[PDB]
Amino acid sequence: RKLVHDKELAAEDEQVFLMKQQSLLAKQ
Amino acid sequence: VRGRTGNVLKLKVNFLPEIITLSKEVRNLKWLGFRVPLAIVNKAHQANQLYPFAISLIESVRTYERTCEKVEERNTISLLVAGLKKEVQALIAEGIA
Amino acid sequence: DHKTFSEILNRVQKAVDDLNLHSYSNLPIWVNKLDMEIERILGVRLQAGLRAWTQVLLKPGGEPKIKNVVHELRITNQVIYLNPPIEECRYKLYQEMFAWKMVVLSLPRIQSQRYQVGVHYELTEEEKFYRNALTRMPDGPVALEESYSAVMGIVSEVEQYVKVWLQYQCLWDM
Repeated sequence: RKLVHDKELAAEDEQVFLMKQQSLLAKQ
Repeated sequence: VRGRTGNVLKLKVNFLPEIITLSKEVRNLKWLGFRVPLAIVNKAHQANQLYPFAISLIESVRTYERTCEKVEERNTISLLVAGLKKEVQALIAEGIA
Repeated sequence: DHKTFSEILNRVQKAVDDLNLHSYSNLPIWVNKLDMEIERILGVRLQAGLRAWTQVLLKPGGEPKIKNVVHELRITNQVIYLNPPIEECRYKLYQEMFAWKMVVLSLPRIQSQRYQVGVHYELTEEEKFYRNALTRMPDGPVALEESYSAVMGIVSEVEQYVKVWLQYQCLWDM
């Protein structure tokens, strides 16, 4: 019956989004 | 920011009220008949073309700020809107690219 | 009260169904968190109810009631034995305690699986009812221990009084 394991729906943090954005801005 | 040394990313188009001031000045000079830096006039024409897009970008920044504030409020439900947060993050990454 | 718990649970279930229609993200995780919170709340309520029932044997607390007891006499062939059996009185008290406990612990289980589908009905303890809460009592096993101890004490006292009264079978048997 494969209980749960519904991929654990989540997203990157706002601070994490800002950090990836800062890395992109360095890459910009 | 005040209380947060991390770079508070106010990402947006390279715009300010100075562009609107330039557009108004160009309109006034055209109405009143004056000479001016016509290269600056062409730059003002380009800015007037891009102004609706800049307004949309500012509105998107305001909406993203509102979403961040909503998440900060309902941290008790912050996982529940994780799908919308991920979609917004992906769109923002595409825009930043 | 059982009706009040059912109404609150039904309101929560309608809200959960609406949220599932809302197309939010991490619906299973949110359902798990809501179920855990409901478990904690039901556990506080169950500990309070067990304590209240024990006191009644001796507002969110609750207050159940009690029935009567099987006490009588007979000389049918000259055997003065109380009717129904003392085991009958113990069974009646235990049944009443079980019913009072099940009034709270038998409330409907969390309908977070309504959004789920693909398998059969999984009406185990926590599937059908809130089965696991009786073990999830926040006070610990001490409340159920107090209830069982109170049942044992009432039974022992009843047996002592019955024996003291019924020591006189020899009077009619001599």
